[PDB]
Amino acid sequence: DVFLLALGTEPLNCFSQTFEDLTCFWDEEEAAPSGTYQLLYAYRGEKPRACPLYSQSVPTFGTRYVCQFPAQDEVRLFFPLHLWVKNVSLNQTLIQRVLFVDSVGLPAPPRVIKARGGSQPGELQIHWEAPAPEISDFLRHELRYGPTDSSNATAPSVIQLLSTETCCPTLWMPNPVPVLDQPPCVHPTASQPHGPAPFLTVKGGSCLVSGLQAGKSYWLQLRSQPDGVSLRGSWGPWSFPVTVDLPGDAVTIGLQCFTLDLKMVTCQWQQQDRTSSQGFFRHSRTRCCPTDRDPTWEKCEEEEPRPGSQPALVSRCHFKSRNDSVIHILVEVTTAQGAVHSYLGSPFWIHQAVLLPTPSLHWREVSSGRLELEWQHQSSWAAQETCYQLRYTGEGREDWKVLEPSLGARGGTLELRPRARYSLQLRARLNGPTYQGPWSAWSPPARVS
Amino acid sequence: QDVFLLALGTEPLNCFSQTFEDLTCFWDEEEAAPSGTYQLLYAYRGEKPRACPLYSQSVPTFGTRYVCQFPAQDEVRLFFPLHLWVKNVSLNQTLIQRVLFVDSVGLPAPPRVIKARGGSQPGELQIHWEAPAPEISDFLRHELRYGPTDSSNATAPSVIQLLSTETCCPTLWMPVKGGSCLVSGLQAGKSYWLQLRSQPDGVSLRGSWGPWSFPVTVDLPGDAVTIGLQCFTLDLKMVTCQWQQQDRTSSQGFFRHSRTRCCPTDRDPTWEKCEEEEPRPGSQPALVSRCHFKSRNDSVIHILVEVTTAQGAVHSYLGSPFWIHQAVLLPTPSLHWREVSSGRLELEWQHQSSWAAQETCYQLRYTGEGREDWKVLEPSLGARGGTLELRPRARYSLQLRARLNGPTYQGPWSAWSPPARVS
Amino acid sequence: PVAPACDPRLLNKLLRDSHLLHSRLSQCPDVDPLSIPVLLPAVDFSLGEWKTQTEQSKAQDILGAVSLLLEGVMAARGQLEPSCLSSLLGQLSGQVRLLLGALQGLLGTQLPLQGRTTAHKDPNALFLSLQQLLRGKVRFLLLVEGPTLCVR
Ligand SMILES: *[C@@H]1O[C@H](CO)[C@@H](O[C@@H]2O[C@H](CO)[C@@H](O[C@@H]3O[C@H](CO)[C@@H](O)[C@H](O)[C@@H]3O)[C@H](O)[C@H]2NC(C)=O)[C@H](O)[C@H]1NC(C)=O
Ligand SMILES: *[C@@H]1O[C@H](CO)[C@@H](O[C@@H]2O[C@H](CO)[C@@H](O[C@@H]3O[C@H](CO)[C@@H](O)[C@H](O)[C@@H]3O)[C@H](O)[C@H]2NC(C)=O)[C@H](O)[C@H]1NC(C)=O
Ligand SMILES: *[C@@H]1O[C@H](CO)[C@@H](O)[C@H](O)[C@H]1NC(C)=O
Ligand SMILES: *[C@@H]1O[C@H](CO)[C@@H](O)[C@H](O)[C@H]1NC(C)=O
Ligand SMILES: *[C@@H]1O[C@H](CO)[C@@H](O)[C@H](O)[C@H]1NC(C)=O
Ligand SMILES: *[C@@H]1O[C@H](CO)[C@@H](O)[C@H](O)[C@H]1NC(C)=O
Ligand SMILES: *[C@H]1O[C@H](CO)[C@@H](O)[C@H](O)[C@@H]1O
Ligand SMILES: *[C@H]1O[C@H](CO)[C@@H](O)[C@H](O)[C@@H]1O
Repeated sequence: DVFLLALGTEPLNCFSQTFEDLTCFWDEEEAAPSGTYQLLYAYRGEKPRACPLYSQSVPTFGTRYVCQFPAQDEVRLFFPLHLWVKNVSLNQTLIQRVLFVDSVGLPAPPRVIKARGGSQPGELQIHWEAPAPEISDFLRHELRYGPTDSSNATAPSVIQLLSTETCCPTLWMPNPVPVLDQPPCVHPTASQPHGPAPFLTVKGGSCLVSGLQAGKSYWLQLRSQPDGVSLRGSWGPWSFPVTVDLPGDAVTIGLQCFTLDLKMVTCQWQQQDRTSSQGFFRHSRTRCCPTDRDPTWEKCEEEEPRPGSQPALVSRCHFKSRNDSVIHILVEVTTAQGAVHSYLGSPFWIHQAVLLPTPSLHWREVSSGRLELEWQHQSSWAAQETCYQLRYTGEGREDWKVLEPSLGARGGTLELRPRARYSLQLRARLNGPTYQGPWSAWSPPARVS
Repeated sequence: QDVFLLALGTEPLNCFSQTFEDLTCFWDEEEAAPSGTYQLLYAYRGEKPRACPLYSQSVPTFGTRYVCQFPAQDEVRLFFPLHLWVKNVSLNQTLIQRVLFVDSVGLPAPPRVIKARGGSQPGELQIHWEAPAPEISDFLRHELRYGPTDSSNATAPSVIQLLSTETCCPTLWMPVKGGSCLVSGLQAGKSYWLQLRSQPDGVSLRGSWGPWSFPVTVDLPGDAVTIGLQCFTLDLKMVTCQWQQQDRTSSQGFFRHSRTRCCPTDRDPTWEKCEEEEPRPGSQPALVSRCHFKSRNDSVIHILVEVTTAQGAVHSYLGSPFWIHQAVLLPTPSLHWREVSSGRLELEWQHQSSWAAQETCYQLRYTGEGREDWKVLEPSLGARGGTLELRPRARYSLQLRARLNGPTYQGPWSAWSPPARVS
Repeated sequence: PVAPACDPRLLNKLLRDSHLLHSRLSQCPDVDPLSIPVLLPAVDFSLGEWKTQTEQSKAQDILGAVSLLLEGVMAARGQLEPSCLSSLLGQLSGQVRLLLGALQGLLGTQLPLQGRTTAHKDPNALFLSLQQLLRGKVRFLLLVEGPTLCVR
């Protein structure tokens, strides 16, 4: 309720919501018959005039009297307004106040709040339409959020919203009747809609809250205050709660994705009994305030040549890539009872995901028990800068010797007991600053000695 | 370009104004005529008509045009309707009629006295201009085009809008009203030409783009990495920098620092003189220069160096900017080692300068007796030396280097420690 | 402390609302001349005189221009019978009454005198005159001189 928030520390309180309307009220514990009160008003240099008062019973605070000012010309922002409350028969000014309407604004909370999981696990994209569009240029905004499973917690975690490269408090959001083919982050910019001749559109705002823990439901609330530069006022009431279910971090299913050739990306994730899953992907150039449309996704294609190997624990999938932008990925799992869940993978550049295949491990003994290590020359564009890693142990042993040479280095060298049995294994990552590839799968172990 | 060709537009009896205290109207005709045949009459709303003194010019391969500029004898009022009639005097017939608001036509002149310089960091272009007519200077928007002078012709010149930001100021007072703006992303070391033009802002005064200015050549300084500039600071109070020498040349360096990225001044940047080392004690060959000056920890540092040839020409080079914590020249570490067994040793550090040593990024290498095959390690941020292995009691030696990469600081690579025989 | 008119978003809002209100005149069925003419302010000015007039004179003249516009608009509303056109003129009176208060919040109350006047009869002149005054002397004053007025 709005009336509660306007009372403050004054005997007589008014508030304007659109800055072209006005209502004023005062409270007393007692009650009186009709005609016993008048809320006289006048702006500087006028004959006094009467507000069309009406009365309302509120036993919580006795009796409350309310008037609504004629919106035509009786509300003026920057001129001083005199207010007199008196019993007409007794004719004594019980309450007197002088008010500038620009200083008591109570803005309505945004309507048609829509929200969805953002670009990353824990991102929360909010899109809202502002009531009273003509004043939305002059408003601050505040957000609450808290988990559904924390009724005991006095933790709204209020946060204030302000303009950044990733937050847009106000935008002339594009289209009443959009089509999904529209490029991301399109808005009329300097070509603001010139009324109903182009599309007269919601004049809303949308931006991402960050840092939430993923994979569970949140309730959300939004409110506003005039920023006080030229229009001043107090915080308005909150909007009605809306609930958003964030996707979980794909790390919980062991999602791994990579490319071996800079043109095709392979993804894999685990599975559960009585469950099935499918994969998705997308690309986007830059972070910017999203449009209202839900993110587009494209299906991934299964690896299986029908091999019969049956590694039943994992699903593996592939799709052709591009290197113009960061890549996003998504995975959904379906239960036996038909329910579905969503998991969102961490974004990466393609060059941060290059998993060059297992290396051409090569070795040559300088002497019995001392050998150099190297690689059979191939894939020089990547092999020349990748970060090899290796381990080795003796016959039947489980004690590990380890080596990690410099970026793009040869296999280096190793030592061992002369003519004693040994074996080694290696893996690599494209860590040379030309690329940023992740750990590739280990090569097969080889009894190099 | 020429103003008449931009004015020509799409309507008979064209008009234009360059300062909104002037007005010129003209029209082109297919066939010439003797003098006195036509007259230009005008009248601001609610006034009796008067005549404009015309004159004529030949049009290249198109004919002849009659032109009048509104005489200085009367004032030009902007937001005030103006009627224009051109009369055939022999017939007293109106040939073209137009209704005009002086604020509705405009071709603002390009800014005169353009000057430009190398910016604060490589690839930046400083631009300074004085308004050609200062009263309207705030009611205008400008756009900028530039291209390389070699005419390599990979592409036609790019154009950007000069919108007001923290860095670019379409309007400023200067000790004469004008503006300044900073443009970035240009290719360093190569010379550029520059052009500017402006249009009325479309809210108070309305019109279109005026003519481009004359091209001004700007010699952007090169990125100093091409001459091997490297600067470092052992401690916050002093900065040392060095750059590669050239045989037939002499050179000197200078420095500057700032807290902010405001619109730049008219006057050239006031560098502070860096001071050289003792040369003869330092290096008789002097294959690479060196310089030092006192520093601070409150600001970003910019450094510029210049070189002169034995022929007498001069070239300038601009170094990359850095925060002081990105430039910490931590000295060589106190490398420490201890063998857990013969041929297997842990590595650590002799405790000192913990305020920096506790988070720095060590790096090391080692090899055996008479060998040139390098073993390497790279542990985590602030880590101890870790461990290494070798043949029992065999000869080995090691060396290390470090950078202050722990997110408490952002320092660059320091020089290597001396190689030391540990086995 | 700081005057309300010194926020540029306020002037931009005034301009947008004025141009929206002017365009809306095309929608309602018909417009006919006012039976008795209406007095509107002197919006015309030359850049030659504007650069030499004293700042106090500019403020004193612009306040009177807005006041005379308001007086004309109130007379027009008094003359016209209840209809859509009268509602549009009321809504425009709202714009003018906002503008006058915004200007008084910065320039202070200073004794205005009338300039030259034109007794218009087309009801479109009031929207047009408001828009001309807003684009002209108002924004001219608030941009050329503004930063020196707004501090204290
Ligand atoms: C972006 O990704 C594409 C592929 O997704 C990369 O294209 C690759 O470019 C290299 C170098 O040009 C190609 O190698 C060359 O192949 C030709 C035969 O087509 C051969 O004659 C050359 O000697 C050389 O080996 C490679 O084939 C090509 N890959 C594909 C799948 O077309 C591209 O380099 C990446 N970056 C950019 C900036 O495009
Ligand atoms: C900006 O740089 C100055 C140096 O130019 C920093 O001054 C540093 O101030 C601290 C105390 O505030 C000094 O710490 C002292 O160090 C001695 C050993 O040198 C120790 O025995 C004392 O107990 C005390 O810890 C420090 O020496 C001094 N210089 C350096 C290089 O750290 C100043 O701190 C810097 N700015 C800020 C905001 O820290
Ligand atoms: C009403 O109160 C006013 C203010 O004190 C006083 O001047 C006036 O005489 C009283 N009576 C009437 C009838 O106005
Ligand atoms: C109860 O409080 C705990 C904090 O100790 C919180 O983690 C939990 O979600 C709350 N549960 C409910 C139902 O309020
Ligand atoms: C030309 O004709 C107009 C009427 O169309 C008339 O008013 C005007 O006086 C004539 N010109 C002269 C010089 O008399
Ligand atoms: C080619 O160079 C000339 C200057 O010699 C220039 O006028 C022209 O625009 C250039 N064309 C392209 C496509 O760069
Ligand atoms: C490769 O894999 C290891 C885990 O085995 C990661 O911790 C590391 O960051 C890299 O991605
Ligand atoms: C230290 O020095 C190396 C070159 O030897 C750089 O590539 C590295 O980025 C760091 O600045």
